[PDB]
Amino acid sequence: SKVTLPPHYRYGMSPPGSVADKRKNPPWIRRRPVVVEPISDEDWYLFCGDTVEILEGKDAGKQGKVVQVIRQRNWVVVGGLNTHYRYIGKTMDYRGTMIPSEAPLLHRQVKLVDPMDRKPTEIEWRFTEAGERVRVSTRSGRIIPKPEFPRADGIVPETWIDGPKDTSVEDALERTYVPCLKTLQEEVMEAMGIKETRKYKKVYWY
Amino acid sequence: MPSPERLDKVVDSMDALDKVVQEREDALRLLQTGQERARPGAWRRDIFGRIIWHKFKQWVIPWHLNKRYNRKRFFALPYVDHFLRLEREKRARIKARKENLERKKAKILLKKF
Amino acid sequence: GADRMSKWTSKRGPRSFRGRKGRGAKGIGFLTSGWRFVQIKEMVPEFVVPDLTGFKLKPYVSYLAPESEETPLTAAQLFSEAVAPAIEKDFKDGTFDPDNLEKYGFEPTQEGKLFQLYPRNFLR
Amino acid sequence: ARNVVYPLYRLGGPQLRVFRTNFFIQLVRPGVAQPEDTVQFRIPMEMTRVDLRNYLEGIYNVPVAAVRTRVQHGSNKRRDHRNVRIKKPDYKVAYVQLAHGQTFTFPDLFPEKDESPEGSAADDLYSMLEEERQQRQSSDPRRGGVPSWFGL
Amino acid sequence: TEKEFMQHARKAGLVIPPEKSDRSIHLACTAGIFDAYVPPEGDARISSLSK
Amino acid sequence: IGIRLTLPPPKVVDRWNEKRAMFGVYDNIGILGNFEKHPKELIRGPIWLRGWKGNELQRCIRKRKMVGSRMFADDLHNLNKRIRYLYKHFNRHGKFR
Amino acid sequence: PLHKYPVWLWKRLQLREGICSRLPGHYLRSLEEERTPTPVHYRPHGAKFKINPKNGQRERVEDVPIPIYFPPESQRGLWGGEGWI
RNA sequence: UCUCUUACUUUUAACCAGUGAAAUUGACCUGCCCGUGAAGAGGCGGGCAUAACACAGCAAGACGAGAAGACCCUAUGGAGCU
RNA sequence: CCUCCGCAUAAGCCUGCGUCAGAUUAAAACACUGAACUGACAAUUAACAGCCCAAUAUCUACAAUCAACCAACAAGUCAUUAUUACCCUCACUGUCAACCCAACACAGGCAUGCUCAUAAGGAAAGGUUAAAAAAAGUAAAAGGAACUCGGCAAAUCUUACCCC
RNA sequence: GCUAAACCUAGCCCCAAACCCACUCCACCUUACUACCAGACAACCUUAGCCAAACCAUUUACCCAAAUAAAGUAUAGGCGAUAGAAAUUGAAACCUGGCGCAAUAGAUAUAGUACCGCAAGGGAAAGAUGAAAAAUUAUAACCAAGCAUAAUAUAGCAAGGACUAACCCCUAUACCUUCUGCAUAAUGAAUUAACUAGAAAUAACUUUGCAAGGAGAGCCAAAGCUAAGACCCCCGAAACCAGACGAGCUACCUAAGAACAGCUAAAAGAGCACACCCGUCUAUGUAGCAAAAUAGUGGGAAGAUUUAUAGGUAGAGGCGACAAACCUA
Ligand SMILES: [Mg+2]
Ligand SMILES: [Mg+2]
Ligand SMILES: [Mg+2]
Ligand SMILES: [Mg+2]
Ligand SMILES: [Mg+2]
Ligand SMILES: [Mg+2]
Ligand SMILES: [Mg+2]
Ligand SMILES: [Mg+2]
Ligand SMILES: [Mg+2]
Ligand SMILES: [Mg+2]
Ligand SMILES: [Mg+2]
Ligand SMILES: [Mg+2]
Ligand SMILES: [Mg+2]
Ligand SMILES: [Mg+2]
Ligand SMILES: [Mg+2]
Ligand SMILES: [Mg+2]
Ligand SMILES: [Mg+2]
Ligand SMILES: [Mg+2]
Ligand SMILES: [Mg+2]
Ligand SMILES: [Mg+2]
Ligand SMILES: [Mg+2]
Ligand SMILES: [Mg+2]
Ligand SMILES: [Mg+2]
Ligand SMILES: [Mg+2]
Ligand SMILES: [Mg+2]
Ligand SMILES: [Mg+2]
Ligand SMILES: [Mg+2]
Ligand SMILES: [Mg+2]
Ligand SMILES: [Mg+2]
Ligand SMILES: [Mg+2]
Ligand SMILES: [Mg+2]
Repeated sequence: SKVTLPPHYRYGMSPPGSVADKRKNPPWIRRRPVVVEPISDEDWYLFCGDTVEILEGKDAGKQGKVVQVIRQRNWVVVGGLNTHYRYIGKTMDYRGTMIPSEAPLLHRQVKLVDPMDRKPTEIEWRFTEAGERVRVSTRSGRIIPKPEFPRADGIVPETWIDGPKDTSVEDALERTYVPCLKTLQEEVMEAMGIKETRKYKKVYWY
Repeated sequence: MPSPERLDKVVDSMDALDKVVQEREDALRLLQTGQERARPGAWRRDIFGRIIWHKFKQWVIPWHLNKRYNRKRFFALPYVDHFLRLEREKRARIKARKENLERKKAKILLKKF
Repeated sequence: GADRMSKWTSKRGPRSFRGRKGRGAKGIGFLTSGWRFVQIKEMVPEFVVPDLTGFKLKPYVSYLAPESEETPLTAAQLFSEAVAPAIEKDFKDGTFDPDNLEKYGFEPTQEGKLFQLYPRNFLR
Repeated sequence: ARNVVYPLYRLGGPQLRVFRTNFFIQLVRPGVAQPEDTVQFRIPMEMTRVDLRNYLEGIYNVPVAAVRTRVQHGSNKRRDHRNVRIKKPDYKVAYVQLAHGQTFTFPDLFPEKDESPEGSAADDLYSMLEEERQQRQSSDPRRGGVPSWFGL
Repeated sequence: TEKEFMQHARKAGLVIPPEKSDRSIHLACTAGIFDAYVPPEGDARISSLSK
Repeated sequence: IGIRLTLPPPKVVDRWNEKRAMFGVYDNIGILGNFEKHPKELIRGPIWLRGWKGNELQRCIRKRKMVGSRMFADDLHNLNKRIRYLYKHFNRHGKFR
Repeated sequence: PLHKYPVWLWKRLQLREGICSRLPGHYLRSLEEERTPTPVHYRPHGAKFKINPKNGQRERVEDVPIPIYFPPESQRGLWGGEGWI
């Protein structure tokens, strides 16, 4: 869950704690770092879910949808577009099920596309005076909304039913706090009826 | 394990509760005595010349007739000034190497792009 | 050579070194003349548990609960929510005295009570 | 509680009361045969016998009769790849005995899975895998090496 | 005089992407066929125009 | 074997740099800027050798004099030993005496 | 690399840094006084220039002191301005 | 012990199967007699000998291998002692 | 078939032949699978032994050796009272192993109690042949030191003299 | 064709500028990582020496106030090796760099970690694919010593002249160093890859520039002055001094302990003889089981004995039933 990675550790289209990730780069390994474009956390525009357009590769010009961003190498993987082929089920006597897998593209090789006329377009982070922060097209001047993508919790809010050990909403927000100058200790000691009558004597701290 | 995220959820929920209770005690202590650090202590300089935050230890008799506390030495005794200077220079060398490597890495990035 | 790097635990020395070390448990008494241990009941910690019978609050929260901004409690906020209406009200009636602050919850010195705050009498 | 400085007991002082305790224990299945009332736990190092008695008699209302604890030595023999030793941690196991003639047997938590929901994100791929494996394994020793794809 | 070999590897792919992720594999086909076209038994016998 | 199998990447150098194009500008400043500055005041280097050629013994002596009050301890001891060794070398050993 | 300040100025820098800065200023002057003692264990020169034998040319003359060592018994009682040589 | 050695057993030893060192090594396709030679030759001169190659022994030679002779001499080199 | 070993305590080390899986590889001086191993899992539970004592004064000449005669010199290994204070009780630590010090799975070193040959504990021979040389043994015709610096070694038991 | 070979990039070096850091909770001077009790002891001290004087005995730059000049001048000095000022002059505020290294290089460093020693302390080695390894594909092959594909053919510093043919035929005393002289049977070297050894002055020569003047203050000058080029190695001792670390082996001592079967016991620093301590002689072993053992044979074994634990005496010394013996092989 909370594991520190080596200082020059490659990021490799698997999650960092996975099994084949521990297969690929074990803690023994030391290889050349991939020098990458440093990009601020305010200028990065494309998120995980919006439609994009590939500019160069084996299939330039086609549009598609990104499925993951790997920010440690400025990577995106568009859905089923920049693909190659690999066999999944493999044994010593049989291997088939040839399934296409995507290949990661840099952010320079990928342009965002506006839903009005559906062309690749350059973007500006034109901050709105009405409070919020949203992307704005340059050439046509249309607002590009951040798309709704299912969150990383693995859960959806609307069809969520409370279990036995899930507290209700109305009891999660009931304000019982009456602010007073007591500690928690003496408060629950007088709530529980516990009575202590003998004194704490002088003690020498040094 | 069936669902391992449940243990993480209970752990950081209890840490949120401990943080709330400690915040209430700390605000009440600032209003009543105006001191942070409910374990009282004092900046002292130990035998190796370092400056530390010594925490007090809640004894029964006062300090001047404590036999164990009077063997612990809180002073510098000037043969350690040379070793203090050497440690200072070692820290300066490490910081200089880090800053120069940052210079070089930024030059590599402006080289490639 | 002996093993320098592995830490010095209670299992390592001679027969006198074993027993004098311990593993970190806070003692609850004292040894008297005939090697007897006398437990003192006021030193062994008494767990103060409540009755959880009609309690309606679970170890998890429902995801339907809304979010809000975090605000850590500050001593000015505790002053404003605790003492400021009382001092404000009895100052409007002109009966407020700066001399006696003890009637609003202020304590001049912690030496009297049981749960004294700055030397931290209480355990946890 | 652990990692918390205890208030020193001057004689005739108040009762040391811990309110939000800090100890977390693990009921654990034994590795050897034990009698019917012995219930083996796994407790932190800073816990005593009397603390385990009051812990089980305050929170779970378990009537406890006798408690015996011991320290287990975690192994320190595994080397890393740079030959520095990796330390399995020490821990403290404790065996409580129930009081009033009660018995205890450790349950079986894992047997037995009976589940067959709809599968899309994992079992549709398993259905693809299994149907490809059921179809394509029709090799013939009488063809002798020829590919069985051409209708000719 | 204290050195060993390297390269513990395995030669069979497996099902890591459901072990946890939020990207599923984008297929472009299916496994088999929906319902098999059973041809007529005399298709070479009726290999002319019609009957 | 010592030789490399593949020839190295092409080393491309910009001859019309910023630094290469203005190299030697404000050199020759004293002659035709009526001698307000020396061309040795254009040198940017260590504070002891700015306009001074010197030996190896002379460079070490000048560095100890001009800077050795504020050097690090190990560097100062290494400079002391270097001056001791170079005195012993230049004034006792060699040919041509 | 090099230190910014020389090694012999770190004492005055420590005087200007922390609680030593909050000492009263006349104490700081009396501490940073650094004046010379009267001669005890040597005879000082009379003049500033002393014509010498073997060439009748005047030379500058200074008088340098003796590095005399004072044990702690000199701190316990009033000695002169004298100690061990 | 010897005149004067002999027989048997075990270890060792030879072959088979497994694992598997160390000193040494300028390169060698590495013979004998006489003579010569930095004065004691497998490599030089005159004669003689001469298909290639395994395995077990012996120690006449390789001025044999380990230790920049420990004996002799020198150093305007050391040290102990009187 | 051997046992001159073994079981414990102390000292030392710190999980170092318990289970499952890998044994495709890796150390087994070879292999099975396990002392020259990888990962995971589980154990050593105190009554045994450590960890102790409220003060101020005061007291303490007649050894031990079955302690009983006798007999000694090196003259010895063990003790309380008066007054005040004192009424709570079983907390903590060690407990595993085929193990320590010698670079090693080393014919070396290692304190005490117990049975002085065992109720414990183990295997000198990988298989074949019966060469030379070498080592350890057994036996030998007649002679018995004739060998050698010297009766060295071995075998039997062995007298007398001298120097220091 | 196996072992193999190849990689760039982690980082580092020298400068400039700038004065730099340190409690999340608990534990950490007693046996540090230990929650908890009555003698309170406490720091202030000229460095020495190797080395040069071709020995060595006074002597021998190292000292912490910016440069240049006066100047290597006055001075000091077995007046000798060498040491060496001062009066005085003046010292243009700001710029983020490399005719530096690239895994035997550069910090020792992936690290003061592994490993060695009781302790102070010593102290390493190494990694290389690709845009994608959620592409394990078929390539990419070619190159040191060493081997295999593929053992040998009479004769001889291994080769040369050749020749129709590899050999056969004629000629030929390996290299470096030290030497009057080496094939010498005088030293060094198994081989391959990488690393590993000429640093500078006064005075002279040449080439420019100026010229009785030269030089960007100071210094020289009866053709001189200024600038440049060109030129003086590496490894190796026994030793000396200063400060720390060592009595867990061993020499002795102190504290409180433990062991010594059986027989004859004359009474006993008595006799035979176990356990135990030591090691007279022989044999094996000599990179051995062992950096001092094994087997036999031996001396002591109720004492000046042996031994378990802790402490003490440390190098200009400790200790010593004097072996100039021992003080971590
Ligand atoms: Mg001859
Ligand atoms: Mg020869
Ligand atoms: Mg020889
Ligand atoms: Mg010699
Ligand atoms: Mg001479
Ligand atoms: Mg001499
Ligand atoms: Mg000498
Ligand atoms: Mg001496
Ligand atoms: Mg046991
Ligand atoms: Mg048996
Ligand atoms: Mg055999
Ligand atoms: Mg006979
Ligand atoms: Mg004879
Ligand atoms: Mg004879
Ligand atoms: Mg004999
Ligand atoms: Mg000399
Ligand atoms: Mg000389
Ligand atoms: Mg390196
Ligand atoms: Mg080759
Ligand atoms: Mg010939
Ligand atoms: Mg010749
Ligand atoms: Mg020579
Ligand atoms: Mg000669
Ligand atoms: Mg030779
Ligand atoms: Mg010679
Ligand atoms: Mg040789
Ligand atoms: Mg001793
Ligand atoms: Mg006797
Ligand atoms: Mg005897
Ligand atoms: Mg003696
Ligand atoms: Mg003598």
